[PDB]
Amino acid sequence: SGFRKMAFPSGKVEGCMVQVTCGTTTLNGLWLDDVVYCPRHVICTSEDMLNPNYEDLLIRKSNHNFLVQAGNVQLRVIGHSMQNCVLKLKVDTANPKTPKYKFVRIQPGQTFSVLACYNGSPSGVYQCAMRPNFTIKGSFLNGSCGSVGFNIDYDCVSFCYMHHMELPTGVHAGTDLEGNFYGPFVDRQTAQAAGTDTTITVNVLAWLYAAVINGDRWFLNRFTTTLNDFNLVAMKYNYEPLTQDHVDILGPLSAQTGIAVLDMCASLKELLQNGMNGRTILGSALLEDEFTPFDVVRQCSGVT
Amino acid sequence: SGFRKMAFPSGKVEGCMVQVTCGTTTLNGLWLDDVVYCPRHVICTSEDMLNPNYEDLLIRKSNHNFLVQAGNVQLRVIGHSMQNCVLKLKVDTANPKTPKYKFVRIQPGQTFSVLACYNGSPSGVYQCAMRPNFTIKGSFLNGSCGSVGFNIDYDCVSFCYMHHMELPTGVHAGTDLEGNFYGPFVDRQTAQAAGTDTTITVNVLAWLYAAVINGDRWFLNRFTTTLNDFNLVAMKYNYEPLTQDHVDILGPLSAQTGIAVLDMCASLKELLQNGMNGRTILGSALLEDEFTPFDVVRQCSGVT
Ligand SMILES: *CC(=O)N1CCN(C(=O)c2ccc(C)cc2)CC1
Ligand SMILES: *CC(=O)N1CCN(C(=O)c2ccc(C)cc2)CC1
Repeated sequence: SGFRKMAFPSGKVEGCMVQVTCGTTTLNGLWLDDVVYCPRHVICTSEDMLNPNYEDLLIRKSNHNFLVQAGNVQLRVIGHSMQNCVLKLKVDTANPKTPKYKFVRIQPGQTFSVLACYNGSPSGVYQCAMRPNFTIKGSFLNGSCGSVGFNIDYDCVSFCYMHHMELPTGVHAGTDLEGNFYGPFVDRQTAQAAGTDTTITVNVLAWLYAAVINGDRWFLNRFTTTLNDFNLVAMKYNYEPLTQDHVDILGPLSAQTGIAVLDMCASLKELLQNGMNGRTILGSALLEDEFTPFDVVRQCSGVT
Repeated sequence: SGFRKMAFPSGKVEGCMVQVTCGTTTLNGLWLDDVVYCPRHVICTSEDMLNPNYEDLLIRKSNHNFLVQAGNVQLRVIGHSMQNCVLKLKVDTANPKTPKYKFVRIQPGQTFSVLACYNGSPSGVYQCAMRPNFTIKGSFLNGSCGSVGFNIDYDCVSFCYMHHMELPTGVHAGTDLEGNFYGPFVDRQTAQAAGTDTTITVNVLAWLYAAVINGDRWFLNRFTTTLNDFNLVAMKYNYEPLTQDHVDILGPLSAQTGIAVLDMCASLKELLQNGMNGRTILGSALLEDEFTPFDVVRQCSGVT
């Protein structure tokens, strides 16, 4: 019993983190096989960041200008290329600690663990969600860029995020491991405003299911609703619309608890309309939306 | 910028987790040097748990009855002893992945990371606090016992907790790594009620400082108070009394923000008296008390 914001064990990713220095900028790199992945803005002066031409900046850089350090041992860079907003540095040594891995581009609402790193060394791990506006709310200081987000399926690390940017609003933007930004963001120190940060409805429902499983039930009501009726209320409260796909994904939690998805929707509706009245659910006074249905099943079943 | 409930990177601890089986009970063990530490109730039948005499139960057990598996390789048990509520199994192989480590007994209010494990395999990591009533609010299923809590200071893992027990209220009880329970709890399936779960005042203040550092300031007021006046309000709201020791520990956060500790106390006082009025601080609608002053300095400075 008990339900916690739970990150993946980070060890597999800890074994991939390196320091990348180009001139005066030190960032984090991800070492998989004989390739080190890092944000391309490693090549920028602070001045460069205001309006960089990465292709032009990169011409002035050689293999030997990229200083790659894994623990306190230097890696020999034998190649470099730019793919979208990441650099791939080819090194002469396969990372011996390379886990089985994949690069995945996640959808808004999907959760992942971040291994926050500084100078190629892990400081902490926490759980995030890709917001519907393609920002994440992280904990990232200067030097944290190149820190990665990931999921694990038993033995296979799926890398989904690399940290590149803090917006003036102190929310975070980054790329998948092909160097494509989530959302409309660019690796330039220019005013970029985030869109509406809507609540991830399917994640709130999964977390209400988690609450019932863990004994928090005060919010279960006598009502049901329809997808259309629920969606009118969701719109009004800046909740993402719920689709039949979401209902299908919640099926297993519905089955385990015996609470029809649309009944839980009606409970969420009354909570939106009535508030919490000073009460808590799983130690929270607001509706949590950074647990996926899969996250709730995993934590409630004890997958390793 | 951004402030997250952050766990230590778990890799150093992942390398210490083993499976312990005695008869039909499988739990987790911690392998440090040539010793495996596990909850002594590994030797109990479900029947035994109602009123076990551990010394008497242990007489019926030999080295070869303790099945210790690290990954998919069996360890040879060459000795066993009971220390308080833990077993120490001597094995013929030093754990090659043994980190620098210490056993520490933490105080109420202190935070730590839990590596939740099942069958010696990591499922997740999350951040906890020893509650003032010596429970923790964890996420622990059957098979999770022997999972450990820890802090890291650069290279040295300080183990502070081993999981043993869920109370009928679905809160958690365990031991330090000498096998001494936190609080008055016993490893017996009997009614044990937790005391008052008071709010860790010094931790709420540290987190209000973290909020100011991260730009959340709406709650800063025009008022100050005294330790005595603040403490009258704390008592009324089931907050732990604040001592000069707590004020001293908050000194660095006071210095960085330029907000006198007693001014922040007056802000916390108005929040207690007035509530949040539907507003949030660092994405929370209640006052968070599972960040220590040290935790706030660490996360805000990016220690590795
Ligand atoms: C993403 C990241 O970690 N970066 C990029 C932004 N950044 C700076 O431009 C910067 C340069 C120098 C100093 C003192 C602070 C910030 C920090 C690194
Ligand atoms: C602490 C822990 O993980 N335990 C101890 C309590 N426990 C049981 O007694 C138990 C036995 C058998 C079954 C099916 C469930 C629970 C679980 C293990």
